[PDB]
Amino acid sequence: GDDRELAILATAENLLEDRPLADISVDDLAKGAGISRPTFYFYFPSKEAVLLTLLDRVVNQADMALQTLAENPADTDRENMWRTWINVFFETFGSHKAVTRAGQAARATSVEVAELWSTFMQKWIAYTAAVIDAERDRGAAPRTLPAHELATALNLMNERTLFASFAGEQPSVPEARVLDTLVHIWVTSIYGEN
Amino acid sequence: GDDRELAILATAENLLEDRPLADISVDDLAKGAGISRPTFYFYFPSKEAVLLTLLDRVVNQADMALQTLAENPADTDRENMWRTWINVFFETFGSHKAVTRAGQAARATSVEVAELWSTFMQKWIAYTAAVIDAERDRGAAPRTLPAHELATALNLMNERTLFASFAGEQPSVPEARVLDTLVHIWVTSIYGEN
Repeated sequence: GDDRELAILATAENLLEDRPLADISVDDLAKGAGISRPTFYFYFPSKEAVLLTLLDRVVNQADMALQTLAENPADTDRENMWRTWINVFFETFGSHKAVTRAGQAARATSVEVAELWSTFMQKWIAYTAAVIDAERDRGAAPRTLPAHELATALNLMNERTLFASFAGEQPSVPEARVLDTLVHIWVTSIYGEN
Repeated sequence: GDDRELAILATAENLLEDRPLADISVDDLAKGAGISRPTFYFYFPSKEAVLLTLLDRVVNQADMALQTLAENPADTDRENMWRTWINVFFETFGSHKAVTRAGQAARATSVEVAELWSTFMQKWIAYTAAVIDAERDRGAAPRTLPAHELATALNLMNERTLFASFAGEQPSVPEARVLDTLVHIWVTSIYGEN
């Protein structure tokens, strides 16, 4: 069973590179996976449910990598620490642009997609705030904005900026400049006096 | 003619407070405006076209206010200058939350909405970069990131952060804290050494 599910998921990710989910049919997905339409419906209720699963897989991948990072002793310098951290988002989502793009669009129409994304964001925002607090506690960063509010805006910047870059949106930061850009804003706003 | 158009537009904005565009019908819009369905279709081809016009009106309102600001002699202090500037976006879009929310959703499905927003963003990003350049030229700010790339990320942060706040998204910065948050990030990233 898991093999057919995997093939449906691989097909959907391949087709999402070429067109939106609205222009991909259940027949398209079934054909690509080498199954019939009713066999498709045994594994997934809808093509939307397929996207939800793909998004869950990509988000889980980012989460697992961020968890490994958090578990290693911190950084080398503070700037490099944050670069390595933001890089996990850049590489994970940038390696699944089609799913990322589709998932972002789906948040507006799907409560499940919206909740999946919200849970992920809340977790890594809370982590970011805890890190900022610890930096302040050790005298490495000044006590400026409430850490959770600062953490929220910075992560939301990362979300919008990375996703615009991946998609080549007009306007966007070039993908090759996006890491340096975000890192600068993080380091200045976290460690800068104000 | 302009009166009936105005009434259609007022109705659409009122109904968008309560439900998405997908749950508002042409009959809903016609009834609210005191017109028939075919009279509606004389003024607008679709309910989507109604949203496009509403979004155009709100965006133009922000643009006109930003143009007035740009035309006045600059600031008092640098932080206050940026606060007053970002405030135009906060007040203009925050005074039309329903249309803002609907328009953001529509970017994914409408090339016209996507182009309207892109033109606006490109203009005020270019303006922001020009201001950063001038600050550097006068020795008020250090030459760090390329000004246009920095300007792009900061404006994209503002977009995502304001719109999440307006909508009470989880996660979001509280609406009452959003200005202070964005201003801090702008001032530190623009004027901070790095």
